[PDB]
Amino acid sequence: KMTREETQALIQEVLEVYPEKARKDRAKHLAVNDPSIEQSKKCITSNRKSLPGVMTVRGCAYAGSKGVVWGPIKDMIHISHGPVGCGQYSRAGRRNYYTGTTGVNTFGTMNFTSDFQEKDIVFGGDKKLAKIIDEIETLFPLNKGISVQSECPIGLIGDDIEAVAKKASKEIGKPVVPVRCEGFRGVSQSLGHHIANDAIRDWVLDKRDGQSFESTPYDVAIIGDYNIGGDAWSSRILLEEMGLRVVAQWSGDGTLAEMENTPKVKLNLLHCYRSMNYISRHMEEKYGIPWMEYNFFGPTKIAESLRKIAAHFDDTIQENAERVIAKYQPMMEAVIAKYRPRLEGKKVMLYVGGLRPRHVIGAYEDLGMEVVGTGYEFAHNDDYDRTIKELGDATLLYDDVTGYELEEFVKRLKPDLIGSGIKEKYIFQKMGIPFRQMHSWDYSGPYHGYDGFAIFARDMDMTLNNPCWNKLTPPWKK
Amino acid sequence: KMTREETQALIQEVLEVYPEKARKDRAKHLAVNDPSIEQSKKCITSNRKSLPGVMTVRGCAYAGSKGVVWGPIKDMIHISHGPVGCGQYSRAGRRNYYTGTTGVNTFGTMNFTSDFQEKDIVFGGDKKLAKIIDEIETLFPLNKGISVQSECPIGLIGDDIEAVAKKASKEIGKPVVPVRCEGFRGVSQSLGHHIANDAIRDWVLDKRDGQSFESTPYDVAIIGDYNIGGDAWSSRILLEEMGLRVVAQWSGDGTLAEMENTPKVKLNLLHCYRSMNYISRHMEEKYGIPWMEYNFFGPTKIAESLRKIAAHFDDTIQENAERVIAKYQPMMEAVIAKYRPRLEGKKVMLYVGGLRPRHVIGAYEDLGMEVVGTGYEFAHNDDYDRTIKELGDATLLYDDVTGYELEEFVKRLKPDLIGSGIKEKYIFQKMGIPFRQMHSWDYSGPYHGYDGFAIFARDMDMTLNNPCWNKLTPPWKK
Amino acid sequence: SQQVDKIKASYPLFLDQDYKDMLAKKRDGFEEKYPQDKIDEVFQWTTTKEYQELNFQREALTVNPAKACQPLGAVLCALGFEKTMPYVHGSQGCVAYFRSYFNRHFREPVSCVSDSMTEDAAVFGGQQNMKDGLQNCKATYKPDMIAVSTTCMAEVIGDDLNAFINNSKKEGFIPDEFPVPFAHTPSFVGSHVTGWDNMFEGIARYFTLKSMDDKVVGSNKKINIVPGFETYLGNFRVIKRMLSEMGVGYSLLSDPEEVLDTPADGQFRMYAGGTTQEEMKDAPNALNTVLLQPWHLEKTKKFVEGTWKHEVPKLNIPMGLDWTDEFLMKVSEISGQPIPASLTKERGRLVDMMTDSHTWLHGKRFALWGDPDFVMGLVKFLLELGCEPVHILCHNGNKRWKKAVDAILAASPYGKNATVYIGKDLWHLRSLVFTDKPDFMIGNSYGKFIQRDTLHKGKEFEVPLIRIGFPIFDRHHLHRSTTLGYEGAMQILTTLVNSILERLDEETRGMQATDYNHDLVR
Amino acid sequence: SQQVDKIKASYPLFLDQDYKDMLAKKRDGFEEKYPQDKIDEVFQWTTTKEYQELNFQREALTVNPAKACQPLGAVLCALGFEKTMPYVHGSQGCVAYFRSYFNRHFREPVSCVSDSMTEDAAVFGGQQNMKDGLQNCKATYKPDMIAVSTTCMAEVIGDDLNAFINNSKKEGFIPDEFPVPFAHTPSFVGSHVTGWDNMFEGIARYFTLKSMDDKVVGSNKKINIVPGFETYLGNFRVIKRMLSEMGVGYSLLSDPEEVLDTPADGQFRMYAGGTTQEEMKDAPNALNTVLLQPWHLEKTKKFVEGTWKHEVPKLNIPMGLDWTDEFLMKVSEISGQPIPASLTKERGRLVDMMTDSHTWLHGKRFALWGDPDFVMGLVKFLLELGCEPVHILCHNGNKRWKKAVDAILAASPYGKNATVYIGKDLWHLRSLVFTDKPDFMIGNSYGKFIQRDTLHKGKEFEVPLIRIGFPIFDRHHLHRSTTLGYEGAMQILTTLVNSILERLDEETRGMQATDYNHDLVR
Ligand code: ICS
Ligand code: ICS
Ligand SMILES: [Mg+2]
Ligand SMILES: [Mg+2]
Repeated sequence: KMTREETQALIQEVLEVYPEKARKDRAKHLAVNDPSIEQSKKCITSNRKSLPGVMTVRGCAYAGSKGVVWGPIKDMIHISHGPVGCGQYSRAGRRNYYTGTTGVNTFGTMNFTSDFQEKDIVFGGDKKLAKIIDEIETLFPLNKGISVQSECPIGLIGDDIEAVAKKASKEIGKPVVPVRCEGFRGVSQSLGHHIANDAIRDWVLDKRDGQSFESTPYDVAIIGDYNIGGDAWSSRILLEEMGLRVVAQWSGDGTLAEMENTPKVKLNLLHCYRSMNYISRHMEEKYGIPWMEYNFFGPTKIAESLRKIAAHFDDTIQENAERVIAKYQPMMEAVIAKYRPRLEGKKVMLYVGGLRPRHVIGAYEDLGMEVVGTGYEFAHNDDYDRTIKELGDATLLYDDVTGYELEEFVKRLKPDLIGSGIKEKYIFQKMGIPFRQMHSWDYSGPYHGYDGFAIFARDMDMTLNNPCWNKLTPPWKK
Repeated sequence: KMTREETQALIQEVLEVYPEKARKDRAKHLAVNDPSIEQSKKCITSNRKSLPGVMTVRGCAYAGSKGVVWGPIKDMIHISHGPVGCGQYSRAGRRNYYTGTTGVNTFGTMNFTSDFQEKDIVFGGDKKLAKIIDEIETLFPLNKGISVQSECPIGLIGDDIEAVAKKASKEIGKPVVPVRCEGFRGVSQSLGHHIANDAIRDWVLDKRDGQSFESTPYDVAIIGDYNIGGDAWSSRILLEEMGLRVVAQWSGDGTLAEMENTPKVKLNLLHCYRSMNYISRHMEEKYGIPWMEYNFFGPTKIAESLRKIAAHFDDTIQENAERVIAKYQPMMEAVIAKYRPRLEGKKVMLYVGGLRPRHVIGAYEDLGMEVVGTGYEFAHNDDYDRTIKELGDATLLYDDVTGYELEEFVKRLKPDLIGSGIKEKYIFQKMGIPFRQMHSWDYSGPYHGYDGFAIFARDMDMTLNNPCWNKLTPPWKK
Repeated sequence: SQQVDKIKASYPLFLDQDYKDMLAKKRDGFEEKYPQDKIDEVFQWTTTKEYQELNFQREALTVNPAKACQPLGAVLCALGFEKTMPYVHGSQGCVAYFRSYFNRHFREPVSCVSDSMTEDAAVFGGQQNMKDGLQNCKATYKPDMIAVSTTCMAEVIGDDLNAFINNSKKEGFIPDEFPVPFAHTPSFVGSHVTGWDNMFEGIARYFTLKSMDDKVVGSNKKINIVPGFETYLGNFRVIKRMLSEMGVGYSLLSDPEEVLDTPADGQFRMYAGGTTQEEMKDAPNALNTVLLQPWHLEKTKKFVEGTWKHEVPKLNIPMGLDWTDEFLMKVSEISGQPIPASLTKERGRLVDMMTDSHTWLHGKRFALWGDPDFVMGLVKFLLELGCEPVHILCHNGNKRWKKAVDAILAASPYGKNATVYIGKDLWHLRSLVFTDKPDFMIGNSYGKFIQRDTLHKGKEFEVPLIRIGFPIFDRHHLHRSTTLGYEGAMQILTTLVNSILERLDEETRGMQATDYNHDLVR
Repeated sequence: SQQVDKIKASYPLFLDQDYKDMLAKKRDGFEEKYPQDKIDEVFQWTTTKEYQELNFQREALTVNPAKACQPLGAVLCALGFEKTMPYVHGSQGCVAYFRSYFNRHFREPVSCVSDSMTEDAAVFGGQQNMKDGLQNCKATYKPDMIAVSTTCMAEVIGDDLNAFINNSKKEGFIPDEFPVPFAHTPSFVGSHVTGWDNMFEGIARYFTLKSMDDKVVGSNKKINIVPGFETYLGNFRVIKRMLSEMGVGYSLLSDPEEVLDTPADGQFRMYAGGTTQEEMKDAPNALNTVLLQPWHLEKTKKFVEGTWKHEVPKLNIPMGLDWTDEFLMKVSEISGQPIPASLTKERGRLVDMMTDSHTWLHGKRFALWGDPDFVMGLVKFLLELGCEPVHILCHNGNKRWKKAVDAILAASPYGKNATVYIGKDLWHLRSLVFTDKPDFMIGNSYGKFIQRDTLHKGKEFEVPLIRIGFPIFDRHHLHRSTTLGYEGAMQILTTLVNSILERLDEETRGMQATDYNHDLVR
């Protein structure tokens, strides 16, 4: 319904709002897809600093380290190290599901913090940190280890958390992992991923290098699934139905032991490329473990992913993949017959973090829906490269979109549905546009796997076709 | 504190409101206690028709039959026979507690009704009633029997429920009891008690006359305790601690079997004289079972009652009574020490049905409180006779009090607490006068027995000394 | 026994071991109770489709009804008139019950008199009762009006109220000009709502029938509002508030909101507020009359159309979004007052709430009961929210009403699994929530026993009750709520979604078993 | 696997056998999980007096705090001003969280910008960020005011806001007369409430400090109202309503109730209502300033007393009966307006409710937490109701506040078993509700996890949560409630009594075991 030329005119009009410096910058982060482009020319600029004052959706390196990578590890204690804010706002906001007895052997929904006061700013927090670890050993004796998640002030005051950690780990006989994920570092959640992957590399991953382990030919790890609403469990089950043995999940429902055994696996299965390519690459370098990217959103991609994973093994696993796909076909066809007729032809705009802006397109297309706009908060060029093939022609693209831009694009494109985060949800609802949270799954899910797809389809239909959307206009204003 | 002369002047002032006919009548139902009075002359008129239009607190014969005597029998099904009102208003409004599986082997909180329509008025309801009994047998097969509780229309249309019942009982092999408790009969709940006691006499009580039963010298029945908030259970336990064997409870938590075995007991213990003296006297006539009146409100009366009951048996039971009294004295002393200092010297006015207006005075006196006014909805002269010795000198007395009278008396006497029913509760609260329901126990109790008395004392203190009473006057209107 | 520093009431006192033992002996020794296994087996059977079949074949027995009798409604109607005493000609047992029933719902005094007809009057009739009663009532309680209704005794016997009242006047028991409107309110016809209709039409007739000559429609430039049987204070208040915000001149005909909510300030007020007699006398001069609960105001409607000549608009009860919109638009049309910005914003705030809460509401299955207009408004709003009302019960409903509701259901996809039942009771409903289990019940306190029954089959079968309707006896101050207008829709929405979330928290509170979904954020 | 006509989400999907088996293998094969027995034993130990001892000996660790950081409060304060954009100088991670936290509580958009200071600025400071940020914010979102606060980064490095803003103006990034009030809001001092105080005093200074010459106390005949950090829409509304009813001229200084409740009518409104700049400029001309939450408005108070010369009345938060009475009587005195009939009746209706419900409330034991003013108002009202507040926790409380609460407790018999805790967290509170168990907790959604912990010990130990405070994330639309005035007291009373009755129904729902006390009427 819009030509490339119109989309490009939309971009130019939206940029009129900005001062020159801002405009010049933003012009690099907005694009229209064209697969008839030199695949060596970048389509878009990415992973740059946000402009001041423009209302980015982006978070900080602490979010990507503590909130994303570390926080889900269920049997360790993650200390939010600094003043009280960061840990409180991030307390149980991400549905990285786990099984445990919280406060006793798991700690995921708790907020441990050093709650810095002024004296800690002035005199430093290292002594406080040392005592904290003692207090944790007294009060939470079943913890398998501790992470230290640095907030802005730690770096700025010159605390030496590495020294505290080394001494404390020797004393207590457990990993104490210092993480320099202070929020002034990098531009976004992205650098926190990287810092966190390296903290794992440097302080956890090699602990069992000498040791024997009971291995099998079919041992894999799920890398970069944070089990949002049970996403990883509904993934795991398919991999085990196929005959594989999942030694570890990183880091949804994950444990220290699972991480530590991951160097013994035969294949790393990377779902979220953005967040955990770093450790995947390290593990191929040091241990010779291959890694492959896969996608468990929707039946098309699941089938592709199962067959691809199976072909890395042997004929039996390949046979098994065919059995698993066939078993779930009746279900998938039932889900499509029920919901695809209610969603056929509907247009969607997405805006998410680092993966799902491309990864969920196949699932929408399995319901006859078209993504007419997508973007990322903090993706890199390698993510945009991977997005091109997944996208329709002449699709609008936006990197680190501003509040203003996203609103204007929605007003012009007039999508039937928007998929984004909590800070966006209530804006677009007021505009009368159906909205589904594509981080939190709007307190639903899972969306990964065959079981996930049924819930995804129900939810898109529930919201898109809901009666509430016909009622926004008072009848005496028509 | 008011002189007899002042109280008598209060009565005269209040009566000024009425037309002459009403005045002349009401003047006979208001008195001041004088225990140095006549042996044979009544102090007050009672059990007469209510005046039209004056807002009596009284109910009807259906209330006294279905609501009071029959309703509590847990394993029979009681049909409210007539239009839908009576059964609905009386559904689970009285806390006559029982143990059972309701809908299966017990039926007490359910409303069974013939829900008369106009067709049933015109053509009569006998055919409807016959079908109902069938439908009951189908749907509630564990019922031990059926009662038929007549509402106003049954008598007035000439239905023959006695014929329906006798034929149905033959067929189903269980008692079907027709009760002519239509509300136009008598003047109050009182005649319903009588009709109900006779229906028991005539249709239930003699069924096991021929039969053997395993009896002992210490077998008693509790007659006239309806187990309000467990009142009967906290009574029963003391009787068993004393060495007696309670074969039946009439009719709190009571069953058909218990009633039917009552002719085999050695002693009928009558708590509520008003409601069940009738069947007590029948049982002494026909079976030679003696009956005695007792009182389980407050430690003074309980001790008196236990000793009196024990002296009907043998030295062993009497020794036992002394053991039971001694065992509970430390409790009673603790209750009095805690609560008597908070209630000492406080004045109470009561208005209840047929028993509690005299029976609870002892318990109030055990807490240092004085009843300065009392009265009954539907007592007879024999109840007023029993009240004289229980009352203080120059105490105001009121039979079938009108709304107007009770309000004026309260305004003048200025009691610290009022004990009456749900229709009175919210009137006096608005006047700033602490009020405790003395029918429903204000959803508390039990009040009978030693355990009952501790709850009674807590409740009087809770309400009389509550902070809410200091707050009725806005500070800018003082 | 008791610890005096921690006194136990019936619960949990009777769970003490000594009491348990004593009551186990009572049952075994003396009750001849069926064995537990057999009780279990029969219970099980009451939960089945087979039992449900037998249950729905009942033609004569009613169990656990969901209606009351006419004079209950007559009293409530009468309470809505200034310095009016409700007076029920007939037996006194009735008035004791009516008062108690309302006392327990409103936690307030409820003033009503009987004329205490006895056996003596059962043949000769209650003429003398009426004479002495009217005179006694007037002198004792000093009302300015006595509104007369009847118990079933008086209806059966056939007392002529009109004659008895006129004779009371002729012989000097009460003044000729003292207002004594009346209605026959037979308990064996219709229900409580019918009683309200009959009483209301009686009072309307009393002040307007003989004085029509000088009346001109529209001359006073107001709209009459008849609320019907209404037991939420908020409903009276929200209607007044909305009309005042629009600047619409109105008369609320029967308005008990003051007398059912007097302050506790040291004084008892038998009478407070209420519709004036002047308002009823002048009502034919209104532009028109709006009936808020038309399905129980049919007689009123015929009177208002036939004698007042008002063209009563065809409006549903103003519950939910559409029907509130239509009420306001019609009031706008009749009055000439535009719908103001305040009401427009209030509407959009409701719609905001709907968008915010839709995901939890979508597809939820409800059993529900109540009076016809209430039930259909709740049905309508549930459809607006994307909920499925599976079991819809109106004990006092009729065929014409059921057809109207069936058409509402047929116009929505959310209606596909719904059935409307009339003439069925809560024992019928009990079977439905076993055999075709919904998520929740919406109804009055009587539902608590269905919830208990369902839990006994097992936790996975329990159907929680959400208390909306009348009576509500086991919670405090819910009578202050609202169910009409945008305000009522917001409160209903909130109650529904939070009941859902509360139950989800309960089901996910099991440490290490279900608490994976015990989310902080919903 | 899934039945397509009955699709299961995480709950109860993962309770399916196949998933249970898979997760049992995950745990046993791969997690090296402690044995269940040991988990049980350690759990048990966390419920003990011994564990509580160790717990209260913490000097360095905080677990499950019950406070947030200053700039969160600065943002809320800023949102209460017309066409005002909250601007937080420092790191952008902060603003992402502030927005989300409010989005989740209010289910509304929450507009706030950062200037996105990065490592570049960590040595040199954020001057250029401020210049470009102000310019970008002004052009992109067209606020009439930008209200600047700080993240901890900017505080640590020591950016001079005053100079940076003045330099932004001097060099043409924003116009000279464009309003940019500011405040240092260090997260490592005090809490969110401190941030609100700091921001408010900043804005007050911006519009009044340099223009005091022409001001005369009382000249505009109004009362200023400063609400403080407030997250109930009803609270802003009830204050306005009561003052309007009294005919009192007033200015609510920081009023976000419009922008936190825009209608869903097809248009997104970034800004709505709010206190005007004119109101702030004129505020020194008021008769006086009333502070609704004085325990977090100390800096504001020093400014208002020292520069405006207002004799700020010594008033507690107007929660409960006495303190609402005192607020109204003080406003009456200052304004000369009598307290009207309507408020007098409203008060009496509250008192009525107290008389009606007192028996259920009497002696009930409560643990509770929140901000200082809220907590002490709740304590006060509980004492008015005859309840016992046994565990009183205020993480961000101080010694002066604790002493004031201890005196409130000492003036009532219901205070005898109460202890006030300051600087303690919800892991502390968890121990208290195990060792000295109350009947209920009153607090925010974080309490849900304590309720789960107590249920795991056993049903008889479970302490139910009653959600009053901030944040509330697991229920919908409670942000619309009221906790101030007679209206707020009525809603709190209703919530308390019905929580009690709800829990009693749960405990008495067991067929033939506990349902003897499952009464219809309460
Ligand atoms: S980790 Fe990443 S923003 Fe890959 S920071 Fe973010 S639980 Fe997003 S698009 Mo929230 S790179 Fe995961 C993500 Fe994607 S928290 Fe979740 S939804 S697939
Ligand atoms: S039966 Fe009577 S009115 Fe004796 S009808 Fe009434 S449960 Fe009263 S003073 Mo309600 S003669 Fe029982 C009574 Fe007393 S219902 Fe209860 S409290 S001791
Ligand atoms: Mg009341
Ligand atoms: Mg919203």
